[PDB]
Amino acid sequence: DDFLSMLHRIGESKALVVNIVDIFDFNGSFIPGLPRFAADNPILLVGNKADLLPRSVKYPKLLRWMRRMAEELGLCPVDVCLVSAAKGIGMAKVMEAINRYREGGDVYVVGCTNVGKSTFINRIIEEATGKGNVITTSYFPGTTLDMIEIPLESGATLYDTPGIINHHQMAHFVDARDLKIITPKREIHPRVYQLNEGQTLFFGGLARLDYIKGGRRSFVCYMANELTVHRTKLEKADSLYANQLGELLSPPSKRYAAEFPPLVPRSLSVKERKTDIVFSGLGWVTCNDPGAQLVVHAPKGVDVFIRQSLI
Ligand SMILES: Nc1nc2c(ncn2[C@@H]2O[C@H](COP(=O)(O)OP(=O)(O)O)[C@@H](O)[C@H]2O)c(=O)[nH]1
Repeated sequence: DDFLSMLHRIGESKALVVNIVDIFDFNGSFIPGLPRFAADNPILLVGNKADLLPRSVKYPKLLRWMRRMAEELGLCPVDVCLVSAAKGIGMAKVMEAINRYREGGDVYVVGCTNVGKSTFINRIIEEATGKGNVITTSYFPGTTLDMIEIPLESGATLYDTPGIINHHQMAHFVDARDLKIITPKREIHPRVYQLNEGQTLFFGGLARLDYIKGGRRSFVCYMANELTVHRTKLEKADSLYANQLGELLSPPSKRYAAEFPPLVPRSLSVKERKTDIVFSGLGWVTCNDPGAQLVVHAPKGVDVFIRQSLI
């Protein structure tokens, strides 16, 4: 309930809210309680990890997709930015945007864990320090909640809010060791798979895609290249998953195959051309033709859905 008092207090201020989310796991970056408490606050939506994006991705598409993805969740951002907190790409633009939309007031940086908030905030801390400012760590009116105060010119202050607010993203179902693998080191390379009806693709042991009906088709997989992919006929998919989970089908490692949540199936009918079958926290597979009939599996809570291709 400390996060609530915090969310309520920043709501009173009417100050600019910088909400940073992971573009590969937007659903796992949503903060249900944000627009409920921040209706009057102008919010800047920042999509981190843009450096892992395949060069074939068109920014305007992603831009419009995330605004639309946010719009759908009661969250109506004043603007949207794409940055790579790790590579410093797009950081200059996001700073100009922050100075513009805050006008003269403060700014609160909000976001769930594993989104890149600390890396993003570290770049600001480094710049502010180079300008002679003093950065302070203290308590946001709650207690357990640590906050970082970063002085902006003339009285105003940028505040880093508890990076916490963990939720139900793919990252939380994987232990530290295998999370490294799910996490890409560099830009994502396409992997083309020509599938026939009655075939299945396992992405590690984390998610599954069944090609139910539709004729020979090319699926282009866009996920962490360390993530091993396995293909088998639909009719043996369940038997394989029961015996190879933790072994051939990993992550998850055999260690915590007694933690791994059941994969929940969902039916999907691809009616439009050039679409992305999005697997939250993992990436997506692109179907360049319509008609596809599929069944997708992923842990409960992690969203799998289709959108107009970003490619
Ligand atoms: N590829 C890439 N990785 C990033 C980026 N920003 C953060 N990360 C990763 O996110 C991890 C840190 O997350 P932090 O620990 O920054 O997340 P936070 O605790 O919610 O603030 C690091 O291990 C980075 O590898 C980015 O812009 N690009």
